[PDB]
Amino acid sequence: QSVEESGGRLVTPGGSLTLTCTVSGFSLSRYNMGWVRQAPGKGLEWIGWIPFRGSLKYATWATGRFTISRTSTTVDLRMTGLTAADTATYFCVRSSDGFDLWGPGTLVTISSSSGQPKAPSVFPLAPCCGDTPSSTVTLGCLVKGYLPEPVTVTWNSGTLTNGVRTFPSVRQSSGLYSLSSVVSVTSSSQPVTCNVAHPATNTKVDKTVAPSTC
Amino acid sequence: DMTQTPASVEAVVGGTVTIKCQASRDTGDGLIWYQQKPGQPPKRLIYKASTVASGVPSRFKGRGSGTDFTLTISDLECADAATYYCHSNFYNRWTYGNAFGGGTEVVVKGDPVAPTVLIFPPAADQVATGTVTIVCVANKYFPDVTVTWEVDGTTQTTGIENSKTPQNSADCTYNLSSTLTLTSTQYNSHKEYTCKVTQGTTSVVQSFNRGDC
Amino acid sequence: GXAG
Repeated sequence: QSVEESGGRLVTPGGSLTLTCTVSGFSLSRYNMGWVRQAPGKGLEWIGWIPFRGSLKYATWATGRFTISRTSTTVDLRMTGLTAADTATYFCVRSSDGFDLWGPGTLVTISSSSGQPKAPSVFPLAPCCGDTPSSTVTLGCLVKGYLPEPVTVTWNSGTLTNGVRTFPSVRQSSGLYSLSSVVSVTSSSQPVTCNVAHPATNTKVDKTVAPSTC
Repeated sequence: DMTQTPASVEAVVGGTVTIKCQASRDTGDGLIWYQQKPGQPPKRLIYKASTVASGVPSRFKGRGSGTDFTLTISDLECADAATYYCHSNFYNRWTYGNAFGGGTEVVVKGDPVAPTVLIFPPAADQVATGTVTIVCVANKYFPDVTVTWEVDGTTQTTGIENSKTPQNSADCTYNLSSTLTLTSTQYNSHKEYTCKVTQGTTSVVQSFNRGDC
Repeated sequence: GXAG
């Protein structure tokens, strides 16, 4: 059984947004559900709880701006008056002695500077020519200047996972994000290619990274 | 509301910690603990204050009732490094600002290891954009480091962003990416770029000369 | 439920 959220995007300040939770493997008529959010670097924040019978319950701050409802196959979360204080990852949860199932989350981003979606630039990361050659080398990709989160990064179409370090993104003062990913490889994995995707702009970039030539 | 203490706690591999959850109103046995690793959704560990969820090891021991609960994690593993949250589910009895506690970060202390350090000059097509980003990576280290950037021997005070991976589930170590951003003009006006990663009385330094790459 |  599992749950999955959809609908996260950039939202203009003061705007509205409805998220949807789709379930799989159980019946919404026999299970309670809820919503939780988490701002970057902060704790879990309960939003509300929709029991399979009885009254909805909401966090006191959500009452009057957020509502939760059901169909036979989904639950939603309708948000109004969104500001940058509402920027977070939003999770739907199945509730049954606590939140036993969580979605992967969907991201709701309110731009302070009211930015629009912006595709990343992708740059290869390779060391300078170091005069002692090695059987292993660390290569990477820099994903710069995108909005909103997320991007995804894989290596060799997802077939190279061992030795991959994909760092948390960082938000620049401009409001844009950047992220780097590196991987340590022997020859068998080379040439290596980083696969970058930015769903908000329908961007997909594949960058083959070569070690510098000498 | 729900108050967790300590905010953070560090303990050795194989060790034991007890962290605390206090409810201002009685919440019976309606108390759930979750483990959350940075970048992942939470995982339910314990429900009904003391029942471990399926697949959870018995060294996660939830106790208490009413207004005071504890979670004791013994035989700590690097895989246990995470933030732990308590959660009251008495929605039909109390109103809540937040049904969760604020979280307790558990840091698992393995053996100290100095980083190996890599520096990546800007790719040739970066300079054309008018901005360049130099990337320094500190791999597989514990405990935390500080990063200094120097350009022709001058310490940089702006343009630096750092990002750190969570503790490694196998050996407890961190990895850190540090980026220095400069205009192309600034970058072409200097020669030596240096990243210095300091861990107490140890420093590991990596440099390149803009002419050589 | 959810009320002890």
